[PDB]
Amino acid sequence: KAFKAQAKEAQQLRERAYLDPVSHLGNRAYYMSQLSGWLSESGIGGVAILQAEFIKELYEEKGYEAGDGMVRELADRLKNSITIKDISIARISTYEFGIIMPNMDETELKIVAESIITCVDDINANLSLGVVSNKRQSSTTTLLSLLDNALAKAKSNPELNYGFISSDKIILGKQQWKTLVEEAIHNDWFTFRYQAANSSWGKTFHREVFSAFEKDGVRYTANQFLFALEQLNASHIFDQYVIERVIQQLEKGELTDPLAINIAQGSISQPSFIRWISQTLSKHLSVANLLHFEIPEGCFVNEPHYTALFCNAVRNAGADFGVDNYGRNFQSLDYINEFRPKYVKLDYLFTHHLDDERQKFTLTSISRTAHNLGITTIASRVETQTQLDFLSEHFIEVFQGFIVDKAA
Ligand SMILES: [Mg+2]
Repeated sequence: KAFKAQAKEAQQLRERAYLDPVSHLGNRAYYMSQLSGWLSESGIGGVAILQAEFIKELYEEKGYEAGDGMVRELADRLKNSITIKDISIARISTYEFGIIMPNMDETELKIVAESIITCVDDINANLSLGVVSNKRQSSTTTLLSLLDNALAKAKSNPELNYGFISSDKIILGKQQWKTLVEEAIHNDWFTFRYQAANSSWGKTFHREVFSAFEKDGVRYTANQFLFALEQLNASHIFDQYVIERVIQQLEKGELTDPLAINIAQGSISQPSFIRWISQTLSKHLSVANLLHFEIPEGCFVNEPHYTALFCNAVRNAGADFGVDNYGRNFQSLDYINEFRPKYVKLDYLFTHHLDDERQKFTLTSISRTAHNLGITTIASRVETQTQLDFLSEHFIEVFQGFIVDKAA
């Protein structure tokens, strides 16, 4: 099949496999997959369960038309009223909704809770809302238990609008992360890990860079502050420091493999950064061949102008780029044709928890779309050999994760 036929097939399968037809939100499996990936990777943020009792009544009293129409109306309201980065909005039941808000503190979660209540108020007992503030990585069983208690508390005392639970640890503000990151950038406190992405034979396609730094014997990883830098607009300050450092180790002459650097969405949106990247890569043209710039899919779909500027400047200096979280935005896959990325890193959603028939088709279709263009398909966070062999039957060619990090 040609691209447009293949891409449209991939977008159809992705919609039928992970989206609720009526609400057009994520379905039950989507919510289940999103929850497991966020909890196992960071678990920092908030999760909420909205029990739209008024939708339940319409289904039992007025029929499917009334309930369906109200589900769609509330779904569009939530989808438009809660614009939070990397948020997950899913319909986990006929009248229940699950929301995942990564990297959000209790004060921001409680604001979103009143916003979800305001959505229901605009669309005329009515609801029960349970909000859980999560600080550390835990099991999906433990978090779902906390949500179940958050709901119980909202019903136990309807003197409040929503039940709130926190588990457990006084966190850091956004400006506190900035001064903390700027200090690590000041003294070169940052440590770098290189996770290899290999083919089934062990051929290293590239190594994704992971950053961390220490203070007081406490270790902070990039995903603990990357959002605060973006929300403070200062994400370019960190991405420039990483690129500078990665160029040094490349100029030590030892690393023969390309290095993948994650570029923040808020970094490419800044014209100063795209200028800074073209000057840096011009004065380090020797090692640009070993530079892979991992662009999130959000930049291609929502900032295609700056991304085209960044991609053009990157490829005219000998470097290349790839798509990170490929397919995650549930939008058009056209940009694969217009940008022709060197690789696509499939999002966690389309690679894990493939328990249903249609999920596997979506993987093959979404992967063929890039494969049939000569674009290397990569699956990350691959933790098992049986997982690797399974993904290789669905047009995944490069693998990254625990199975690669255990070998030798
Ligand atoms: Mg990445």
